[PDB]
Amino acid sequence: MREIVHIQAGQCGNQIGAKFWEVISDEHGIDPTGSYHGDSDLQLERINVYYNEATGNKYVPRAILVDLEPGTMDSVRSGPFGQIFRPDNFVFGQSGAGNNWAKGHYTEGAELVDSVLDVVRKESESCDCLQGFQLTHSLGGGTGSGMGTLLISKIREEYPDRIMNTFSVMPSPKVSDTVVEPYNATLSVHQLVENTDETYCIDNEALYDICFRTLKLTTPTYGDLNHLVSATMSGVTTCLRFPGQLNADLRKLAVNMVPFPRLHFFMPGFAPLTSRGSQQYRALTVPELTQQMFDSKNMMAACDPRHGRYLTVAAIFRGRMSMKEVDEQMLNVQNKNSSYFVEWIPNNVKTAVCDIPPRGLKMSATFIGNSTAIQELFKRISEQFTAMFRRKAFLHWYTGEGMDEMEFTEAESNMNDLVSEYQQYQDAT
Amino acid sequence: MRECISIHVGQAGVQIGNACWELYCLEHGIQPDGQMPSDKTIGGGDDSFNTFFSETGAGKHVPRAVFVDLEPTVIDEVRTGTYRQLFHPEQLITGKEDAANNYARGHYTIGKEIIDLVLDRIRKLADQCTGLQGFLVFHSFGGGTGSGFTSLLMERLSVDYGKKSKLEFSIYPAPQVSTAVVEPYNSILTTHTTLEHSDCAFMVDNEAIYDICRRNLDIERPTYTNLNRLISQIVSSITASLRFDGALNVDLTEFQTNLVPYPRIHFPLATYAPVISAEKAYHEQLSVAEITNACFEPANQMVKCDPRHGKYMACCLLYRGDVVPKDVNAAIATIKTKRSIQFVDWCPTGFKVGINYQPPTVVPGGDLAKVQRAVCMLSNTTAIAEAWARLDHKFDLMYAKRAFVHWYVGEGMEEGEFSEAREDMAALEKDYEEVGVDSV
Amino acid sequence: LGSNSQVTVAVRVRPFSKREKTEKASQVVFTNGEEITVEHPDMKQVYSFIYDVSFWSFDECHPGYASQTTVYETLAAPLLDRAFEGYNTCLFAYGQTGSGKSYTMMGLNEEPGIIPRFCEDLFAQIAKKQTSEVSYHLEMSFFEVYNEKIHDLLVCKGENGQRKQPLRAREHPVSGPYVEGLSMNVVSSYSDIQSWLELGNKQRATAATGMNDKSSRSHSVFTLVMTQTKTEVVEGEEHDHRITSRINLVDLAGSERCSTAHSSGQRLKEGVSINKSLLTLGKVISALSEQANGKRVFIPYRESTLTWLLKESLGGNSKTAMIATVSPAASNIEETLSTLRYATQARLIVNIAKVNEDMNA
Ligand SMILES: CC(=O)O[C@H]1C(=O)[C@@]2(C)[C@H]([C@H](OC(=O)c3ccccc3)[C@]3(O)C[C@H](OC(=O)[C@H](O)[C@@H](NC(=O)c4ccccc4)c4ccccc4)C(C)=C1C3(C)C)[C@]1(OC(C)=O)CO[C@@H]1C[C@@H]2O
Ligand SMILES: Nc1nc2c(ncn2[C@@H]2O[C@H](COP(=O)(O)OP(=O)(O)OP(=O)(O)O)[C@@H](O)[C@H]2O)c(=O)[nH]1
Ligand SMILES: Nc1nc2c(ncn2[C@@H]2O[C@H](COP(=O)(O)OP(=O)(O)O)[C@@H](O)[C@H]2O)c(=O)[nH]1
Ligand SMILES: Nc1ncnc2c1ncn2[C@@H]1O[C@H](COP(=O)(O)OP(=O)(O)O)[C@@H](O)[C@H]1O
Ligand SMILES: [Mg+2]
Ligand SMILES: [Mg+2]
Repeated sequence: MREIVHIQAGQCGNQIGAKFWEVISDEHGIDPTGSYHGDSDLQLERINVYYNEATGNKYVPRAILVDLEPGTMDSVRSGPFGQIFRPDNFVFGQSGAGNNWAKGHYTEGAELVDSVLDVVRKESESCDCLQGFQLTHSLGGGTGSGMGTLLISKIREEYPDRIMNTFSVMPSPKVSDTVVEPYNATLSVHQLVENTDETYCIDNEALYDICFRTLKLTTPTYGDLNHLVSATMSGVTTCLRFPGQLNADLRKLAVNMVPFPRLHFFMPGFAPLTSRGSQQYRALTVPELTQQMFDSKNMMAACDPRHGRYLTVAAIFRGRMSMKEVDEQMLNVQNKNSSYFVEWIPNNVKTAVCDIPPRGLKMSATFIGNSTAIQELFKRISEQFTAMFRRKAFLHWYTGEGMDEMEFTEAESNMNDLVSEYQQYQDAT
Repeated sequence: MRECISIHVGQAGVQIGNACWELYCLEHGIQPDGQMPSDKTIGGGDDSFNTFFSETGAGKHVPRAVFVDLEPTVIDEVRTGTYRQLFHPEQLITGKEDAANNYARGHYTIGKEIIDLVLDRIRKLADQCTGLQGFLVFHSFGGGTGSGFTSLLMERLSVDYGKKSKLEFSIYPAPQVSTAVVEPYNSILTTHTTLEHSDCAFMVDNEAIYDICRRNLDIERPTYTNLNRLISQIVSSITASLRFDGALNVDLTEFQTNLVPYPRIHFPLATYAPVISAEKAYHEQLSVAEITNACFEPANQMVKCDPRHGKYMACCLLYRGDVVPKDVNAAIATIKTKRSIQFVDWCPTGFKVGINYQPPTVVPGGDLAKVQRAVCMLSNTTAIAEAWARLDHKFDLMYAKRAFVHWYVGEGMEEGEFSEAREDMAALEKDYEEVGVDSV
Repeated sequence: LGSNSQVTVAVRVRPFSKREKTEKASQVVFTNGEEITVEHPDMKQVYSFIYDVSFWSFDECHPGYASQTTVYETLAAPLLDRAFEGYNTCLFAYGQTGSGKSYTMMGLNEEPGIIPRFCEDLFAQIAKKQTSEVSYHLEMSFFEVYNEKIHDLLVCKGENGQRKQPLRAREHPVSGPYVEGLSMNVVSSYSDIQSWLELGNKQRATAATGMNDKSSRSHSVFTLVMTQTKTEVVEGEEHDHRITSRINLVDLAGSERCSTAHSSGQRLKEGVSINKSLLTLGKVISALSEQANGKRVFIPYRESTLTWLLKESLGGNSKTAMIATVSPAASNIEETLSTLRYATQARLIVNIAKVNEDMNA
């Protein structure tokens, strides 16, 4: 069957992974110790999309962590859902990259990528078939960006015909999660545009605004941001793990959302989000979801879609529902806001449906969107890059660890060319 | 013992097949367990007819259906549902590597690993035949399996068998509604490949059936169960004369004749008029003069193409129930005297007829009503060209920037093939234009 | 950003093949002079195409028989002349498997193409200018693309079951893209150039297919960097002026319909890899043709490595020739039409070739 191989490169990847496991398990019924404790049968049928069997109806996860520092691994081990992992998949080191891509792609990562790829081989060759990988990393660092990009490169050199989907976090515009962001982000985009099949863009400010505006949370921890991110990671694979009327694997979304290869950077979204008090006043029907999904607030990409045009959009629903409603609603959404879509893609929407909904919502959904509004996110990075490269503000720490000055100009040119590729269609022809 | 072989390819095919075999089972009394309490109850009988079903010494009647697919999310609902003790376990699921909604994967790369098994199964279901009559594919344009696997299968079956009917059902893509943004490519390609090998292709369109279910049965929130039940009633109406006693019986070789004039123009449209709930089951007489005049209404077709934008070219009307052959002739006559229904000057007849005595069944907890008589009309008309042109225009808007072509190329497809399919499908539009110019 | 220029295009028909004679194939191509015409066998429609140059090799007896010693003096000689004038030059092929695009450039041992004649005219024309005022220097390179991976052709592999060193590309800020680890060897006499080309032809990947028994399943590029140091008016030491030039000769591969030319395994994979490379270059030509019409258009070179290492040749600073090899077969009719279509779409490209000299004084 189809089998996803998870990887967690860095602190953000590890936290999102833990929350996602703590999301998929309560969906399939697995407990922290590894045993099955459920009510239905459709859970154990397609459990091999993420899990493996050990001995006694125990179910261990197919997660492969990596982190140059030792703290996050111990945090994930001593946590609630830590006794279920495979301890030999913990592949860490010491002396972290130090917010330096150079110290996470050439010098330190070169010593441990071999071990991580050994675990990847061991876990993949066990599988009957293979549908792709699923990484989680955060631009703005050296472990995540560097190590994950190197791993994507080596996998796509080894296993090319599969999907190296990754739910990358991008840096926020206003606040700076780290000082030297544009170098690492531009280099990661240089090493991702040409070595991927799909990719998702998450931003922290959009999630803060989602937490403050819809969910009405005044003190959101990182766990809430992550709990708002594992949702769509479930929604993507809901049509593999569960049955439905209209199925859609990752490859179907890839064929239908990436018209040209480089333009695979997307905007995710969840549908039914509301406060613990304003849930008894809202109607849990389909058009409320469809207008809560296309709004410029739910999108985690920190880029308003109204400033561009949706090249493609994809909607994975989960619930007992009527397909007439979904199809007619997408048609009228295309007809109303026609200027925010294209004309040379006649139908610019993909639908997909499951039948086994989430743990407590009778009707859930998930949204993906390729729009030209994401060129702003890279325009910003390139402007910062020029401002900090025109007189070499922080560059000497990258050269000393084995790099040169030409890779930077290469990454800048590629990012700008991609911005131009999106801007060619941002303008009505 | 004359036999027809059903083949179902994809999610839509399997769902229509489930809805079809539910209807067959509730008709003959043959049950999910394969056992029929009709031969061993009164003292004899042939109720489970061996044209679509089979027989085993233990009373188990295994049907004649492969239910092909390349994703186990669908067939496992059969294998772990109600109708698991009925079919043959050789359902030919792959379990691996869905086509991802391209034609090149389900014709070159993943299809070739699976087609030989399906052909062997068809041969094994056709060697115990003392002379079959034809095949029936249930494929869906707007996919990888329905577009590519059907092409490969009708290409291989035009080599081994050859002189046998290879009819098909097809979910025609709606012009506005669609659940895929890569469907026109596959549609034109399949119409390039499933043209010189097939005989007739009955088309349907989910939008028109949504509209009629809204307008007549008063459902505002329909799902594909109710759609597939209508299509199941249609495929029962077109497969009853072999399966039941009648007066003016139609065989499967008679669709190729009275409906496919030219060897390429074989894209007709189905219609089933008495779609009325139990509430409207009363207040209506439901005679032939009402039915046959409803089947020709533009707002009761199954494709979203207005018949008034073109001339009718052929029609096959197949009835069920208490039909006395004078209301049928009178209905055809008063339909001929109308100025809207416009025929061409080389087919004045255009009114094939078929009658049968067994009324239609009804599924419990369903949507339709118990009507003593039913009708199913299949029309070959010249309006379809417009719809084709729409898809063709889409092909010209998306191919002119080489969109999505790497995906089809990555599975070995050769862009020249796309241009060839385009030029082939344009000549068919020119043919639909030729068959409207009246004789000099 | 100097002088304007236009892309040269030339067409070449091959004679019948064995597979075509066995199948009783007709002649669906004819010349009305300098033009080209195609008649579909069913007699439903005609097409005509006009180019700057046309050739003919259907039979040795017709008039206007353009042979190997003719296509050179019609197409390649201007490239060498403009190279001596300073400009850069490219000549690249296009066509279908079996069309004759590794016969017009490389040739046979008794029917040389452009490559074994270009670098001979070079030396026949340099001997007339071997005086002490202009001193020449020539470096060569010969590289290959296979399964979207770069490889070097003139390198002695170590003894092992698999030794084909993968290499990488890199973008230079000023000049343009280029290859790393490139064996930019030196050449002084034809006796070395012929030997290097022999080693290359041996190392280039080959296999048998239905449409060609000796099919080349890789994209080959042959680069010559020429530099002439010259003396001019100066206040001190002489020999300070320098004129540089690059000469690229590019042999591409064919679409290779995987059904007719039946094959499975590695051959199918490199054929689809070859297909993707051919699929981006048509997009690039369609995007560069729309530059002259006045529309804003993106020119994607990065979707394939061949276009990535040939940005300077399509656009950039290089006078470029396109040799389109076609077939007269009636079965291979749509692919020939596609080749001619891309040719007439490639004529409209306008590039800016500038004399490139660094005084260094
Ligand atoms: C009656 C009812 O509606 O209870 C809801 C509820 O009130 C709300 C607040 C739930 C609640 O969601 C949150 O509290 C929340 C907090 C921060 C960030 C994001 C969410 C809920 O926690 C979420 C939870 O839903 C789930 O459990 C889903 O399965 C969700 N599960 C988890 O993520 C999860 C994580 C850790 C442990 C257990 C479950 C999920 C979503 C997608 C895919 C898989 C699982 C349920 C029923 C509710 C509560 C509990 C209040 C909502 O959940 C989601 C993911 O949308 C928020 O909006 C929906 C519906 C309601 O607004
Ligand atoms: N009538 C009807 N049509 C359906 C049904 N389910 C899906 N479809 C149609 O199927 C099309 C896309 O799915 P398919 O073409 O069937 O895809 P497939 O044949 O399952 O092949 P895959 O790509 O592997 O999914 C859509 O355009 C739908 O209109 C159904 O239950 N009934
Ligand atoms: N969105 C999100 N971001 C996080 C989370 N946890 C940490 N981060 C951010 O991730 C950024 C990068 O950290 P990281 O690259 O892992 O540090 P490293 O270990 O030195 O490589 C930090 O600046 C944090 O602010 C999380 O749960 N969600
Ligand atoms: N002008 C020509 N005259 C005679 N034979 C030719 C001519 N052009 C090509 N051929 C024949 O065609 C073949 C060359 O095709 P080729 O270019 O090698 O295919 P590909 O480029 O697809 O590898 C050779 O076998 C050669 O004999
Ligand atoms: Mg499917
Ligand atoms: Mg060749």
